[PDB]
Amino acid sequence: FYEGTCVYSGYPVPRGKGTYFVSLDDKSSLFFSSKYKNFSDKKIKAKRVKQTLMSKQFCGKVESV
Amino acid sequence: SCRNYSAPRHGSLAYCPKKRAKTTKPAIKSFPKDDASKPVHLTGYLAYKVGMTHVVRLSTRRSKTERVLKETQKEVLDAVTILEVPAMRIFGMVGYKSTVNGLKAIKTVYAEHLDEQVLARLRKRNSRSSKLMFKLYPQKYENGDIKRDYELLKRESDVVRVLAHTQVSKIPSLNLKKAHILEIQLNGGTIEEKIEWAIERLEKEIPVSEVFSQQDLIDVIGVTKGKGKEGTTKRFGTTILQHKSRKGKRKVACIGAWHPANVRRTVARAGQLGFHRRTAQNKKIYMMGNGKTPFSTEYDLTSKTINPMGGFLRYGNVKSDFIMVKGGIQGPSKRVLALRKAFAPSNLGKDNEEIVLKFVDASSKKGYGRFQTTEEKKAYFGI
Amino acid sequence: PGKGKQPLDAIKNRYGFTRGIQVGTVLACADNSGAKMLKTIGVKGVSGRLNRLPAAGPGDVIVASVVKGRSDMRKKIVLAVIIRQKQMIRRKDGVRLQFEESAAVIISNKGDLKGTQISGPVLREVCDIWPKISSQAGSIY
RNA sequence: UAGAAAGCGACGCGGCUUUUUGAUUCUUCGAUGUCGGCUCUUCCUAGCAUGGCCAUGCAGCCGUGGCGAAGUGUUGGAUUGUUCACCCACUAACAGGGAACGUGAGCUGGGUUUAGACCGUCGUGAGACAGGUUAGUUUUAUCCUACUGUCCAAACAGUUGAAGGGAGUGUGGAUUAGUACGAAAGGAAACCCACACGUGACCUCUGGUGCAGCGGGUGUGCGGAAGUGCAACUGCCAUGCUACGUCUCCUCAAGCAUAGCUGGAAGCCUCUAAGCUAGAAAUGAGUCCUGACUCUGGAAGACGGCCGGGAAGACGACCCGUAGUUAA
RNA sequence: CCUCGUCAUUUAAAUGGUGACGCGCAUGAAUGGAAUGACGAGAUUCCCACUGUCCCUACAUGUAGACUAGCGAACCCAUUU
RNA sequence: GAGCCUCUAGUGGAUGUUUUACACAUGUAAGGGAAUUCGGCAAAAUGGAUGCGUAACUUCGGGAGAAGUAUUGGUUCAAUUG
RNA sequence: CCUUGUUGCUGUGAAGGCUGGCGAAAGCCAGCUGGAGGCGGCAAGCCGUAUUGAUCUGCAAAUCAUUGGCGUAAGCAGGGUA
Repeated sequence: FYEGTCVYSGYPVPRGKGTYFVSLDDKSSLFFSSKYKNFSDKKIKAKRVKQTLMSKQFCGKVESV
Repeated sequence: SCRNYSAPRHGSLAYCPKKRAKTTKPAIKSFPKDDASKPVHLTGYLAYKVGMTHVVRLSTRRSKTERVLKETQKEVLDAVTILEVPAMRIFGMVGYKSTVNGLKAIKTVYAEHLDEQVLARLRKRNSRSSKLMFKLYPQKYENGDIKRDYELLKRESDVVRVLAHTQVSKIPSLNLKKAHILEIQLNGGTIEEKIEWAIERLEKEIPVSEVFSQQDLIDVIGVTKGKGKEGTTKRFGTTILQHKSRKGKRKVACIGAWHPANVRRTVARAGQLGFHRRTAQNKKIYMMGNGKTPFSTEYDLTSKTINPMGGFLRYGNVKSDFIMVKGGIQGPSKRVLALRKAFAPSNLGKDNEEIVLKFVDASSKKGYGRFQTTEEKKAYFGI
Repeated sequence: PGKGKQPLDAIKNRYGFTRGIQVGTVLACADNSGAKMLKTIGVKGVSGRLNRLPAAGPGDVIVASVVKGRSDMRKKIVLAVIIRQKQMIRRKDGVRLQFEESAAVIISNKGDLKGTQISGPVLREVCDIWPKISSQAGSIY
């Protein structure tokens, strides 16, 4: 069982962990931890954070769609 | 003059004086009422605290008067504690007699062969002994002293209890070579039946499945975590004083009036906190199982043991039988606890409901645990 | 129970969430009635203990005064329902939520809404105990 | 609305209290720190809410007058140095008091009441004014006793229970039900579920903290790079600790006020004179914490130090290990 | 003095602040009277920003403190508590 | 000739123990933001240089850095003080 | 009263002067030069507002920390003399 997939990191989230953040734009979004939520606020682009699943796919280190 | 505004007291006087417990192992001091109408059964056991995890269960509990047509079912997430319970071994019995001064012990009778683990409790320092402990007692079997002893117990007794020890050698993480010994009461039938039932079982092993089953309510007796000497702010919960005060803010400001000219026992003072005996009533058994047989739910079709990835932090892996119970339990990992059948049955609706599990969490307790098995980790990373 | 000025006739069950909004808090108004900012002066249902400030969560009814809005409406006392909150909440299923900004919506003594449209997202649990809010909210979470 | 007495009760008369202010000067002038607030505990009842009842000008809803009862509650603010007062908001309700006008080697120092200075009124003046205004040093426990924990009196293993402590309180929703009751308008009465305050524990989750660990930059040192000092800044974060997190909290017995049963005095009557029944958040026990004097058992050796650890810790004490799933 | 004077404005709420009014216990003209600028570690009221002052406290650092070696006092004292 | 870092020249002892509570010097904090208190006391916030833009009143000198806003590192070039 | 010692870095930009424009005149407007003041921000220094902080058997019969006021001048100081 999973809670979902983290918006910023790309990481799958275990049941009973993480949090949803809801913006006034009306969108609901899931984050793995406080670490990656804060990186969003500070406008760090995910592709530069080299341990993320997003970054690894973009570089072609991991096979993706 | 009367104080300006009303407020409640700080802390409960039901637990004063709050002194330190004498030793770490508790005796069950009170047992539920006997009933001659039922078969002979045991009333308690010993267990070791492993650690905590969480589960998801299905529920359908709602007000009987709620007008909603549909049989609504809902997921609930709950925290649980795991206890390890290897089989205890029976090694003797005691009879008691009722007097104007309460119960008094008449005689104690021991098995012919006793184990190294139990003899080790009788000496103080383990590695320095001549081991001439019980070596002359076996003659009493030849002499018929045992047969005279049983006669006296059977003739003159009101209450009968067995002596049992735990097999510490099965739990290596304890670093312990002396067994723990507990006296457990027998309820049901007559004195004669109780004595015969006991005699049949000296030297043998009783599994936990004799005493308890799933969904049962039980009482847990233990000693809490220790916290050393502490001030009034933490020991009794009193408020911190004004920020600009000299001579300290973390204290009770006024400790009495002029008369009486002494301090009352009801005022808060600094001292020992933690390491006290406490009993938790009516906790419910969610599951019973074994540390090395995998299990599954109707919904989670993975097959896994209770052990999380990397084990419980300062314990490792469960190997013997285990019980799982709702909520938190006294003391740190590795402490001994006493389990008892509930003293009286509960009327509350939250207690008497069924339990149906759909998921149990097995992720790592060190750091953020993000996989349920080694197969998932090997699949997420390469190769 | 209905006592004093501005009594409430339509009592409902509380949920036990954390209480992010307390006396002194200024918060936005989400409806189209013409108020813009509300200043919290009291909470319904609070019996109080020494030294503690009264506090509320989603679903609770607050007493407030109108500190920004149209001229006819300012410096008057009004009732409102809390629809979202910036402090974190835990559902009984174990899910946790957090919104970007807190807000409330104005009601009558009988529990009827003052306006006709509500800006932005609203918490699901509120729509379970205040059914009229479901009709005119932006999105439900 | 009839009518002394549901509720009131003129004109008069008898008491109790020490929480108001007087009256008096018995104790202290080789010194008993003086108003209010903050903090914290206990007691009283002349009962505001919460429980059981009786009367009614008690239909129902809301009330009003009385009885046994002190277990649990009695809040957040604006002006003011205030106690007091007066308003706003909530509430089941926001009763009234005592303990050297409780509480300064517990704090604070706004008021009053030393020495500087302004104003008004009084005085020829020096100066006065329970008239107004502004600035104005808060010392010392290391003694005895109390109180809170700690060891010894009490070899080791298993227990017993004398006596002392004590804990759960309240609100709402649904259902009975738009029912009984009332011309109508209005409008009640268990069980179950949600919550708040209080109590005792616990870290699986979520916040917080950053001692161990990994990274980044600014100024200047070790010839450069690499490894790095000093001034200090900064992103993440194990274990642990913690609440803004999670779990927790009823059952008997004897009986108050009352309302009843049988029943004489007193052939009738009658709750009482003997005897019996129902009876309160109150009382006494159990479940819960502390643990006096005891009781049962093993064996010619036992136990303490020294050495090494912690789940325990101010120091003692407690839990453990020493040729082994021992340590490195 | 009466007095927390009356009316307006500032607040949810004003023994406060500012604006008006005046038979002013007992204002007032070098015992100096009245209206401003620039400048006060001078007295007073309000708004914006900001925050452990507070709700309601939690965790961590250095130095003392506890225990130990060497050195080593005083206040006070009818004392049986 | 500020603070911070280095060259010349000069410098140091009541012993061991990881060490509770309460202190004294300091750090950080979810949501709220003076509700605290006689009183924002203490703390936080603002901060240098360059440019844009600056009110009432005034003895016409001032107010005035009013207020309010934007920019700022390394590298490689043009142009010569912009 | 007599004889002496002690002013470093920066901001603002008075009087006087030179160019260019406008004007019939008188004298108005720009840009630059010049460097006044018991004038602003600081350093060395001199002082003593707050924390009613530390200390109160003190380091000290008036000291220490942070925070403050002035600092091109009715400023601070040695010796001789009254």
